[PDB]
Amino acid sequence: EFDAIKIALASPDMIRSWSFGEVKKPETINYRTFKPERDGLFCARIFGPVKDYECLCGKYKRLKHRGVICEKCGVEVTQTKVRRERMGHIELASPTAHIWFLKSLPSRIGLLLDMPLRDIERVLYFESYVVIEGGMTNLERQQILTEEQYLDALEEFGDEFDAKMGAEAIQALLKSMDLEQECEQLREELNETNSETKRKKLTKRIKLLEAFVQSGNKPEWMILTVLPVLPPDLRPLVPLDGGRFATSDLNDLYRRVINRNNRLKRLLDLAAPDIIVRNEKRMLQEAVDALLDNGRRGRAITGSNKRPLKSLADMIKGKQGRFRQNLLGKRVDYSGRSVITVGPYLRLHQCGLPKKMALELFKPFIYGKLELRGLATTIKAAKKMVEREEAVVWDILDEVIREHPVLLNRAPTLHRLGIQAFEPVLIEGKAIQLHPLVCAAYNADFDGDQMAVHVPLTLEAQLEARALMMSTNNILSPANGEPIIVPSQDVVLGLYYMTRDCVNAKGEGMVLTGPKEAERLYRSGLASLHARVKVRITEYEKDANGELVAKTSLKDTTVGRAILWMIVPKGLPYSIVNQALGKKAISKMLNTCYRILGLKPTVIFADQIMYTGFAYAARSGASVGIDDMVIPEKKHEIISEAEAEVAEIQEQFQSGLVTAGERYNKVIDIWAAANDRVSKAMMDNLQTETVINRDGQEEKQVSFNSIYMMADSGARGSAAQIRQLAGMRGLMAKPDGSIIETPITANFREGLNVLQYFISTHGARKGLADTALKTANSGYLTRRLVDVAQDLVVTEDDCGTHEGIMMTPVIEGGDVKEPLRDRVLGRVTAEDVLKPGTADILVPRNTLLHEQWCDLLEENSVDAVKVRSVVSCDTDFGVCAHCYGRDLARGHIINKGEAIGVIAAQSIGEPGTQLTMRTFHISSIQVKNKGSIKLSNVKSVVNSSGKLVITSRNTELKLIDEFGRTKESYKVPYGAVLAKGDGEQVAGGETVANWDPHTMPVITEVSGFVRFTDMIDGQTITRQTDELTGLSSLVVLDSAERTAGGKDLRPALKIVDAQGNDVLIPGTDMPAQYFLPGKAIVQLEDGVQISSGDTLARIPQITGGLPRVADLFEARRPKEPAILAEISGIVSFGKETKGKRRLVITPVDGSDPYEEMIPKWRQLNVFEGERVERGDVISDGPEAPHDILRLRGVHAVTRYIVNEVQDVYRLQGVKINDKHIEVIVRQMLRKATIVNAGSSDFLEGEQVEYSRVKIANRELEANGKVGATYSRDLLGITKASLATESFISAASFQETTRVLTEAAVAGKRDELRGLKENVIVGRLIPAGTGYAYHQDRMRRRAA
Amino acid sequence: ETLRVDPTNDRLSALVEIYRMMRPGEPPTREAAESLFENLFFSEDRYDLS
Amino acid sequence: SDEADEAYSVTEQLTMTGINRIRQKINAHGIPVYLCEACGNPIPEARRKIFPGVTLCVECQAYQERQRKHYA
Amino acid sequence: SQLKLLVTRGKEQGYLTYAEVNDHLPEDIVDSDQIEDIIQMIN
Amino acid sequence: RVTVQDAVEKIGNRFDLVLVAARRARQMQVGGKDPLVPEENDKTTVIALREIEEGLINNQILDVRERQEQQE
Ligand SMILES: [Mg+2]
Ligand SMILES: [Zn+2]
Ligand SMILES: [Zn+2]
Ligand SMILES: [Zn+2]
Repeated sequence: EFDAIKIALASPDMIRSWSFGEVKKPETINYRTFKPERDGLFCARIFGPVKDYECLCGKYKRLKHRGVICEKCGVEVTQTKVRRERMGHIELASPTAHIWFLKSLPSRIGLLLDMPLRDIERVLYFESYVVIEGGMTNLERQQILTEEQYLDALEEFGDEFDAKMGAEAIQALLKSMDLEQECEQLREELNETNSETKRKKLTKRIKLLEAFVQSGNKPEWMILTVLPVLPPDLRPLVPLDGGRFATSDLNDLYRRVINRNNRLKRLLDLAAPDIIVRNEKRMLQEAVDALLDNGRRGRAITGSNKRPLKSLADMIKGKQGRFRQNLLGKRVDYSGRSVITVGPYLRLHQCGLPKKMALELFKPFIYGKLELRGLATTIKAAKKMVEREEAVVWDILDEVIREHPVLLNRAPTLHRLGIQAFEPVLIEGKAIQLHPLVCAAYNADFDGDQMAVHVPLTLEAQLEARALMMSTNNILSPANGEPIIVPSQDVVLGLYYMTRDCVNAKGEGMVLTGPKEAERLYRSGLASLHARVKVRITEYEKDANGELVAKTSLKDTTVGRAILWMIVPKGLPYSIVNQALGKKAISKMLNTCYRILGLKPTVIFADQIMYTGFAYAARSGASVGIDDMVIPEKKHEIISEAEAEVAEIQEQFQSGLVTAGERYNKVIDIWAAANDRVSKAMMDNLQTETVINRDGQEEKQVSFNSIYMMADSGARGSAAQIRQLAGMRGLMAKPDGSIIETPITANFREGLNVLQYFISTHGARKGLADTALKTANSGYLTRRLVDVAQDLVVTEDDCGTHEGIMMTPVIEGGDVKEPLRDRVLGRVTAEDVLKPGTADILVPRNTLLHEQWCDLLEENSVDAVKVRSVVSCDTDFGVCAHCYGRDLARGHIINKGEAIGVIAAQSIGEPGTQLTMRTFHISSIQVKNKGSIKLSNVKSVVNSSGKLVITSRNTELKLIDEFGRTKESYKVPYGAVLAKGDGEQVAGGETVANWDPHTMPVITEVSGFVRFTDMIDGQTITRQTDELTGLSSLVVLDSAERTAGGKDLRPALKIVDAQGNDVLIPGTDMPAQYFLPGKAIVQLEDGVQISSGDTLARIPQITGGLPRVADLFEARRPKEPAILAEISGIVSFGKETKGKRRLVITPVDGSDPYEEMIPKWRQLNVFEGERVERGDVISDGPEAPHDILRLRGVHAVTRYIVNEVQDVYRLQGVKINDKHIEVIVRQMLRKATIVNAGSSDFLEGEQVEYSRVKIANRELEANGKVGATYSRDLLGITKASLATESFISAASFQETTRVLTEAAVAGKRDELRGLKENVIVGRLIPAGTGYAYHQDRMRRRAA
Repeated sequence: ETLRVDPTNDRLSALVEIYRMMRPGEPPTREAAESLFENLFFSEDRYDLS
Repeated sequence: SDEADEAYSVTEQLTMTGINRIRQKINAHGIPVYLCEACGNPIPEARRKIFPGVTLCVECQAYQERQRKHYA
Repeated sequence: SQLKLLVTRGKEQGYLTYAEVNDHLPEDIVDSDQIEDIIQMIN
Repeated sequence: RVTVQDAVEKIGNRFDLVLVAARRARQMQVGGKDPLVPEENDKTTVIALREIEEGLINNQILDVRERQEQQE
């Protein structure tokens, strides 16, 4: 209907154009009749009638007079709702500066006039006079003239001298300023002023100037002269009870402006002295500031309430403002709430709606269906009938309710499974009954949560409910595709109890024809629920052309596993229920049923699992008692043993052998080891009971103790709480982080005495405070990630890129923490993946790697798969459907129009709230496996004694078996003592490297004589005389206490011939001298026989939490950034200690401008003659992420972040598919800086949206001209969200005044195109089912 | 080492820094600074400790 | 999750993190150094019987603790 | 220059207390209106 | 109807399914039609998915039928 929203500056003629009159009196109403006045603040001639189609006078009160204007009071007969939209104006008697355009911090008026803010705020409050086109009378235009200076400079000059003060001065400055004339002269001086600050200020001003000409606004419109008043229905005067009233504070601010303008009108009618009119104009200007923004000038004036008033800026800006609190967070008809109960008779797709709530919610539906069937004639008759709730309106309502979903929603809606649609089943009572499987998807328990239920009215929203939001359509977690409808606690106790064997149960060793015979035997009481029998099992396998090949065998199972086999569908084997079936086993069983059979049999299977689990958990009779906590009998001995140990260390601290700090450390360690001992004793006492038998002998078995049966099944809780029940409680913490050294030797099956109970409350109170403080900040990160990723929607089917990250699992040292089948599943192959024979294509290209393909490439032992990633997608304002991958909440490939930015924001935020809200930090190589060693950067030398020491820098270790995949991955030190040779497959149990951090040698390449030239002790070395053996040591110094005669000069480690001829470098015509950085332990002599690789100069020696994923996305610069090798080439040092060392990497074929200001406190990894390429390590520690993007590719900060963020998630144990961090990163670094502006239409120092760069460079290379190159920039997720395109969207999460002033002066437009834009505006989103509507409207524009 | 930084050395210039910490800008008179300070911690009508 | 189970996870993270941060400061296995690393004093043999790997003596470590009591 | 060191110290540590601004105000200004205008300027 | 799985695979897109079934349910509810699949006392938006399930309503079949309704 409007298609775009355009912002500008209001013309004074336009302000009078909106107006329907002028407000002249500050009266609001009549005070007696409560009537609107003749020309007051709540006027009726201006804004309209108080009653619908009725004059204020009373004459033309008839509905026949609609549209006429009465002659007695001047009102127009219209609706009274027209005074919701009618403005008036206030013609101010003096001009007055808009405080939005002055006291903004860029201060558009100040930046425009080429005068600082102190200038204009001095002139505006009547201090200084200002020259406006001052002729040629010895002056400067735009100059401050203070009052006495203006007076004595008016002397000797009969010219009228053109010096005003106040907003008349600034208005005549803004009018007489030609913008384009100044643009041409500014570009003229820009032709001749290539400096840094000068050119920076000139282009910085010329940006706002070129925007101001191309916008169409006038600079004199920033100085206000006529003031718009709001409609009276937006600052109402509602009559409350008892004669009392209630107004808005804008009434007081408009009353202040009307008062001061009327009084200034009189004071300029009266030819008053100038000081009181100066004070009146300054007061009226202050009143306009308090009206438009009460507090940007200072201070925010309070009325008869001691809070500040809410102004117009405060009515758009703020948490309670219309932009935040009323454009999205808004109450909703056809909605209600009540508490949740279980009611597990339900299916997965129904909720239990109460009957009074369904009578209330579905009222117009009931009326239409009740009068369509004609049991009432009038809608008044329908109203009286269903108010009476007769015996027929329940039949009509259960007809209405049949297939009509209700959106059940619980309040902390962290992700999209907080809203699901359920078919309503009418129950009595007043509580919503809710299927027990989805309680883990809402995080909704039954200690009194209430679920809000909405109704979808339209057929489009009914079908959106049924097709997306039905609880059976969403059974995979959208974070990682595992099922979220995992059976949680009673179902897993039932499924664990029926399927866990007993050694001698009733009915042992029988042979049954199948599960029917097993249920018949159990239900008649002839066999126990778990007795090892031989059941005949028909298990179907679709290991053919979707066949379901059947096969019947004779399995060795228990009775209850056979009974549970009946609810299994066909495609699953029997070995999935032939086990204990704890919690993870039911998760894997439902996952197997989904991966094999699809969506519907998983829903029927999960329902039958829930029914069977509740039923056999009921028939379990699984109680809990006081004899289900068996206290270990050795607990007294371990407690007495630890008390004897801490008595001994108390003695040896009384003897002064150890201090109190080590004594506290020793007793903490002793009591913690004793607590582990007691827990081990009780956990071994609990998990093995003695049962007897088929033959009457003693036979251990896993105990049926109900507390062990709850802990081991994964029903509720784990062995730590069983430690606090039977074993000892342990050492208790403190809010200081410290540990109370007197532990709690008691437990909860015994009691706690008063001291231990007072000790426990520090840790428990700190835990509950941190819980209840975290829930007040639940989705702050989800909000901060939907701001950055609002407008990312899948728009393309296949953009067709060839790039992408190449995915390899996390082998950190030994094991692999997360394999390849976790990552490469669901992603799209960016290339053709060949076999390890490098001969045949395994998966072609553009393929959805499902579990069959990933099973195939894991059978083929493939290791280096290049997936299609989101950060390398070739489409604009969106991703393609293949560069994302698959949906993960459905298992299919993604659809066109899924809002994956919001989905990934939620799938980082909702698993992210399971992380800790406070942060927490925590010889020879252990060679275990055998195989072949692979080395990259491998340049090793032989030694004489057979050992090896590697002289290349980054030769890190890779062990391969005969499978292709990496086995042992480690960093080899620079010259550690290897027993590893080269390439030869070794056996495990033999050290490959004997490292020592005291050992970093400068081991030679060739053998020879290390004679020393340019070597003077005293100004280059220290006098090191090792009395230890009596050796000649020359340990070189830093730039600390040597002379400056040998500071820049370096001592030579020159290895020469037996005669003394300078041996060459193999490959390089330079000499053999290895000049040394600081602190090298040298044992050498001039002329000693040493071999190649001799130890000449040895050098001496995981955070978790939600704040880490806060700081990983904000992309902080760490205080110890590991500096890099900025450019490829061999290295040299630089200037010694002007505060910092320099270091000139010199490329052998390129220029070397980089002598980097390296502090001497961060010691070199490298030697100063050691060739390192670009993107290579210099310092040691946390690598800064911006340096990864500048130096290495965009797949190296993509691989850095989504491995560093997942190192926080996998540390706690929370799994998440790494699509979700990649669409946030893809929206993070969508800024490029220009460096070669070329024939492209951008400046040099220009940061712009990258996908506008990549399309101009697409088109300006599509001509016969050449396009720009760009250096990618990466920003924080509070700063990437700042540079949005929209201004309606940007004013909802950023500060509105700085946004709306920046938007107005640019004359900006908003073609809407965004999720938050159209949600505010009231249209369909451009994401979901409203993508095609934004096709249907982007069809009609290319008409 | 806090005497090694302390620019004042006797009580007349000591009340100067105290009066210019309380009320800046004004020239500290020899009675105006001292009558502010002695009434600040040692007089019942300003410094009440219960 | 009953609002006193997330309390339980926070409290167990507190106790386990603090106790591991203490037990990492026990320096269990080491070398018999026989001489302190800031004084060169002979560390008595019962002290190495208590702690294997004390590079500091008793009272120089006591001075280290007293210096580290505040920070810096 | 002292208020410039206040700007640099605030952006160098990420926060400002009342003690740090009150130690980095000049010597010439007295009353509390202008100094909390300066607090808004830095705020 | 419980799940729209056959319906979303018979169209190929989940949101255009919602739009097509919404158009068909509008024709069946207020447009004036008859159900193509027999309605087993279903609401109007379940008949639309059971017409999409049997291949009887897609976008082009609905559009050529709109052509035929204009043809008279
Ligand atoms: Mg609860
Ligand atoms: Zn009238
Ligand atoms: Zn793509
Ligand atoms: Zn010592």
